[PDB]
Amino acid sequence: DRGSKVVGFYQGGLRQGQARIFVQWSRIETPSGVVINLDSPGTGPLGEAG
Amino acid sequence: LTAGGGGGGELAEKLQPMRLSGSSAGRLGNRDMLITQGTQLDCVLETRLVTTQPGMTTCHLTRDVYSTSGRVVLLDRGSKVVGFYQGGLRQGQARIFVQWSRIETPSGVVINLDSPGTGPLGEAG
Amino acid sequence: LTAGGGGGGELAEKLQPMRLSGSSAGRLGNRDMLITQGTQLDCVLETRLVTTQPGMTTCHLTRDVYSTSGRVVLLDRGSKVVGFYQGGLRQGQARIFVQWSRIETPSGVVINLDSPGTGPLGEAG
Amino acid sequence: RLGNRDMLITQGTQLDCVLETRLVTTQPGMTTCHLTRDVYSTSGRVVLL
Amino acid sequence: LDVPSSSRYDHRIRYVTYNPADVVQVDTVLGVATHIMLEEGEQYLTHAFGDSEAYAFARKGRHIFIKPQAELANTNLIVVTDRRSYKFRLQMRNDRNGAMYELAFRYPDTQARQTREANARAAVEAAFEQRVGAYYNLKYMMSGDKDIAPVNAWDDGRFTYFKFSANADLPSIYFVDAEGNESLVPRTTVGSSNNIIAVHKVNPKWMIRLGNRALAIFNEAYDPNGVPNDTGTASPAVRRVNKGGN
Amino acid sequence: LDVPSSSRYDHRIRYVTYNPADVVQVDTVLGVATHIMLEEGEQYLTHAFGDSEAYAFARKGRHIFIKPQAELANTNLIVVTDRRSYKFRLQMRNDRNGAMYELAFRYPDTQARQTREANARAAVEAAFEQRVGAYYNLKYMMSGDKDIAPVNAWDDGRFTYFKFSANADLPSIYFVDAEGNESLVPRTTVGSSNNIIAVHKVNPKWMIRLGNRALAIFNEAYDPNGVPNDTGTASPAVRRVNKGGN
Amino acid sequence: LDVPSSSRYDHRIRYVTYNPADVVQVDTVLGVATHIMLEEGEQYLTHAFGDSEAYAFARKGRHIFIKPQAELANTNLIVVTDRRSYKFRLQMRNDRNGAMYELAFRYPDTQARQTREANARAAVEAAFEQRVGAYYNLKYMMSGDKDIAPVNAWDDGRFTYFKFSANADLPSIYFVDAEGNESLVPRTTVGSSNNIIAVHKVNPKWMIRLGNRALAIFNEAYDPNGVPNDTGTASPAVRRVNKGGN
Amino acid sequence: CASAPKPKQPSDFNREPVNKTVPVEIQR
Repeated sequence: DRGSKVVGFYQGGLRQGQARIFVQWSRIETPSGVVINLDSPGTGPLGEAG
Repeated sequence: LTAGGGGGGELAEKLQPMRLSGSSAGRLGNRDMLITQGTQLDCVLETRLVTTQPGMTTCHLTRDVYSTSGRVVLLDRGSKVVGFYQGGLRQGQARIFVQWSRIETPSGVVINLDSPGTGPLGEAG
Repeated sequence: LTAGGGGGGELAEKLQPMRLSGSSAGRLGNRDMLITQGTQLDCVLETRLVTTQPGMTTCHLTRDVYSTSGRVVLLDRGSKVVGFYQGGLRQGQARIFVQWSRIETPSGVVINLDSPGTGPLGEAG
Repeated sequence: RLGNRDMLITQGTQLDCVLETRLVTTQPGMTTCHLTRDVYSTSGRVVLL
Repeated sequence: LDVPSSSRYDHRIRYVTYNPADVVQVDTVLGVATHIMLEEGEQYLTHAFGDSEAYAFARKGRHIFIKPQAELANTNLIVVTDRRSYKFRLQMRNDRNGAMYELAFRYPDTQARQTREANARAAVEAAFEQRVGAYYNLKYMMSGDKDIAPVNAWDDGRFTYFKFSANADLPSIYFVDAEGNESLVPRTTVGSSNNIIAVHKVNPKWMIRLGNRALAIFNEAYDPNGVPNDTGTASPAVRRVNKGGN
Repeated sequence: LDVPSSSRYDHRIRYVTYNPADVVQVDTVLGVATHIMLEEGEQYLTHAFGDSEAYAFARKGRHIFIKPQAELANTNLIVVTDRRSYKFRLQMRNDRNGAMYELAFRYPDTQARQTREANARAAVEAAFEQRVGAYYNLKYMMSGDKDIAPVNAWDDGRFTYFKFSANADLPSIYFVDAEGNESLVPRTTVGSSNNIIAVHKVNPKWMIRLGNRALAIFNEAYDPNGVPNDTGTASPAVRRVNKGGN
Repeated sequence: LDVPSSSRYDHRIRYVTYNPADVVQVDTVLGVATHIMLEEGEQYLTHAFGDSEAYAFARKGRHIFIKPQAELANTNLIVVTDRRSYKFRLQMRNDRNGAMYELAFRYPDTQARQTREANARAAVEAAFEQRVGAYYNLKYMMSGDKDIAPVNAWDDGRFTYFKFSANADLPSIYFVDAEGNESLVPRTTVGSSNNIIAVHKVNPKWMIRLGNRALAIFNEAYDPNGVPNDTGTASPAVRRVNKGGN
Repeated sequence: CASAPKPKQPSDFNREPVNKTVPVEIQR
């Protein structure tokens, strides 16, 4: 559903010449109680990685 | 008293598949006695913080924290959270990593939330 | 007398889950005979402190310390606390880590609190 | 709880003594001093030293 | 002496209502195995026979099988589980008529207790759903990027509700304090179509951000006092009680 | 010779009230196993039969199983435990009638101890809540960021109470000394809805901070002498007695 | 021949009063176990029978069981412990009547020893309290930061006492010598509410420090001569004697 | 040349009573 809360994390930090951090989204929670572990990559609005 | 062909080394290693296992959805048991990952607890820092030495922090919840269902107050306001930092900063860093370890409710409830402490908008450290 | 596919190496390693186990809330046993983590004990420093050589410190509680329920005085005022420091300072440091080791009540109660000593506002060291 | 406080001197008790030997730290050595005052127990009722 | 009652389909299946101060009259016969049916989740702890070798005993979890392995067996079986103790008077039948294949228990105490929690859960749900005596504040005004705007915003004195249309994306809502700093506030998504965002605070000003578009919400009837939370829940008709004891 | 009394559902279950200066008459007919039940938490140390070969013994935790293994087995049982020590007079009924399946003990000693401790706890609680002989100081002024202000502040001679409304975030409150330096003061959050912050000190000046807003509280009727704490607790009606002895 | 005395409930339970000068008359019938319970913390060392082959002995901590194992069991038991050695006259009964289940003791020697220690401690505490013939110097002035000042200062010729009010933080008090240097002096906190710091010295001048506030205390009637400590304690009524001998 | 900033100091001009009404926890 919409409003489903997604929780992720990042680590490592950037290196010189980098402008995007790798975020991994870990789990989502539905407003009605459904939890599924999706260990997906977080991207930008058009799918650019990080 | 008592009783008793193998070639194409570069290209064929670049074509090695990445097989990621699927997931199955589950369900949360009682959403009335449950605070889930990613809930934002708003507390007020009590100890002034100086990262010369590893130390322990303390803050108090400013607001009541409700369950996932938003129907029961699970952590009262004024609950005392105890944390710690260590390691100090490196050159170019402006935020210290604080981990909050335990929270004690004014009615006597203690739960070990070993969570990252963030800023007022969730920016890490 | 007596009887006797394996590929995607970088992206797949970056997509490994971080599975943090959940916590379950408990409850404090007797909150009238209990001082909990994060309580601030205000004492007055007796010994002058110079960090050339490792040494032992001493302070006395300025105020009564009540239980976590706020009903019983558990550490009296005037209780002697004994601690120690070691290791000296590094360049750029301006606070010394002091561990407090034991507190003696004016009536004979001794409890081993191996706690971090801080400044008047909770800053470490 | 400390057992007998009339027969006890505890940690953090300050013993005030007066140095006898002049101290020069070129060579490792031994020092000596004498108590200037009576040292009481934690109860403050018996002179232990 | 409590006699197990036969079923109406066949007289060979018997039922008994457990009674901690009574004994089950087991009328066994020659050469049949009797199944004693224990409760789910019972931790069998020990059994004892008054004449052990007269009967054969085997257990698999909560299932009990007995069979007479001798002549003229008139003994007792007592089996203690984690919660209770069972009593049996094993009298053999000489004529081998009217045996006992399954002995099953009925627990008035346990089903009566469960009846209490079913009623209590129903009462708790009814108390949440009645929401009696609520006052609603509607004096809310907005100014900013109106394309991410709600269709309705109100508060009941405890939570603040922003309602969005079906074709709208659900934005992110932020808590704005006196100096203008934004901070996170917890939200829950309610409504049949998940079109309402309920934030767990009443505040004089709110921030709604989505992408690069921002909208400010102003509570024009802010009540600093509010209504106290004496019960531990979101409803005045449900009490949060300390179970843990300890 | 305490002869126990049977249940009404079946004579085979019999109860006796414990007594440290009396024994219990146990009737051990042939072919039955008797269930002697100890109370929860009771730690069995050992036991001793009048004849080890006469009767059968089996213990699992706090459950005693006995059985006559020989004729004319008329002896005594003495089982000692952590708390108490029981005393039995085993005697077989040669007619195989009046069998006993369980011997349930009712303990007046533990009941008396529980009633005494419950009464003492109730007395201590009543003394704490009564709070008689209390004088209240209400002369408090404030100046600063009034948006984080208490709706009430007072003190009772020992603690200072700051009361906040239901829609107010609870701030952090500091202790101000004569030169103006703030320092931590221990805190307890009291009130039916956790709306009162009780600091454990009476002081002329206080600092209330929430974020980047600050409010100064002034006790205009500061009493340096205060009320002496001779009892060791927050109440004059409850003592704090040195249990540890040593 | 200390004959144990039965209880009002059952004759098998008998009580005896220990005596280092009398033997206990223990009556044993065949096939019963007698429980001879020792004292609390009583460390059993060894026992010794008349016949190890007439009586079965079993011990578990402070609990001792015996049993007649032969005809005409007429022997003696002597169980010795660190505190005391017991003594019994074991005479087997040829009728199996008038049995004994437990033997419970009462100890006049232990309570007599306890009353001597209690009397000695009480006498010492009385001597410490009496403090007759005491002269108190009250001429003390003060200059500096009066917010940390005591409400009363005095000395009795041995210690100096500073009394602080209830709402006051207890400061740190320092010894000031003739040149103005400060040094640590041992202190003990006395008074019912811990409101008095007693320092173990009489000095013309003292310095009181709390944070960054200082107060000088001046003894305006300083007695260089004092009252000599001929006893080794704080009171002339209690004498510190050398126990270590050597 | 750099010292850590102090927290905000409250202004002293708007000094007013905290207790507009007696609390009910005093039972008044």
